[PDB]
Amino acid sequence: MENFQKVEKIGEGTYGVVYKARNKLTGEVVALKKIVPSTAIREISLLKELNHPNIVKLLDVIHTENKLYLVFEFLHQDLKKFMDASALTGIPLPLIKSYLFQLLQGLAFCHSHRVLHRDLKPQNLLINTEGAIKLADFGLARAFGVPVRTYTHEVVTLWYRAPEILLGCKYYSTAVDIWSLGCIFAEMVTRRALFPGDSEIDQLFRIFRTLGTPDEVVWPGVTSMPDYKPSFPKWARQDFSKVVPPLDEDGRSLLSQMLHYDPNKRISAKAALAHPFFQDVTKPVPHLRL
Ligand SMILES: Cc1nc(C)c(-c2ccnc(Nc3ccc(C(F)(F)F)cc3)n2)s1
Repeated sequence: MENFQKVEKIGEGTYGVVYKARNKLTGEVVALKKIVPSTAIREISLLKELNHPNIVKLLDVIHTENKLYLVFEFLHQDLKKFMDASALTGIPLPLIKSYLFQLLQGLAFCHSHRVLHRDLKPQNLLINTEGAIKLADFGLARAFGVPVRTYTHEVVTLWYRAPEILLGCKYYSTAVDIWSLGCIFAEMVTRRALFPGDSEIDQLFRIFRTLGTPDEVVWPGVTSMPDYKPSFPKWARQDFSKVVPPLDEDGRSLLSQMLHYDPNKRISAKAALAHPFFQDVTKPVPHLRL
């Protein structure tokens, strides 16, 4: 670990704090994540081989005196920040479509290898000036865990949590990542969080008010779910046209499929790549201020 020279507190994730570091030898710039059971070690170590242009490369893993340091390739900005920096004008559709396409690409890769992110969010998507967007902290949720809180003396964000997780499902699948990406997608379009809940019940109810209270009709087995309460208010489904304006019909169609209540009905990353919405997909360059 004495091989790096901390440069600045780049972040403060749920696993631990993140610093920008300079490998004293190669001089390469990396993102140093200081965070353990051997199980985790095998887990976060298998990730070292999961490489993809849209996945933030996990350079190395340093476990010294029960201190877990994760070294990732460095990117100068996350989407949350770019999104805030594009607040007045918003991100150009072409760029939105390119980012989702690449993210769907990263997801398809991870999912084909049976790896889930489990906690996608704007702060976990990093961009470079090349017009590239990558998934950060991938597979780090299973490798460890994810409580309502943490040591960072901070609050978790459930804004992007799929309903099956909120309803008590313990064996959720890759479909939770698609739900999360759907929320981010809607957020890139509206420049406003889709379901900014402040508690699990508020989170679930904001979803309910927009997509309608799920029942056995649209979600077979939903009432069997652990945290399902026959007493949930019965909300009507609000037309999607009112959810993500002014996204066009192709996008609203893709989004609605990424937000299906039934995980099994929810569109897969691989299948989303063949959606008409990306028929005219390109790769524009963003304008970043570093
Ligand atoms: C949480 C994170 N986990 C990883 C692996 C992260 C990472 C890896 C490489 N680069 C970056 N860059 C970055 C750049 C700017 C910001 C901020 F805070 F200004 F928005 C936040 C993050 N972050 S952030």
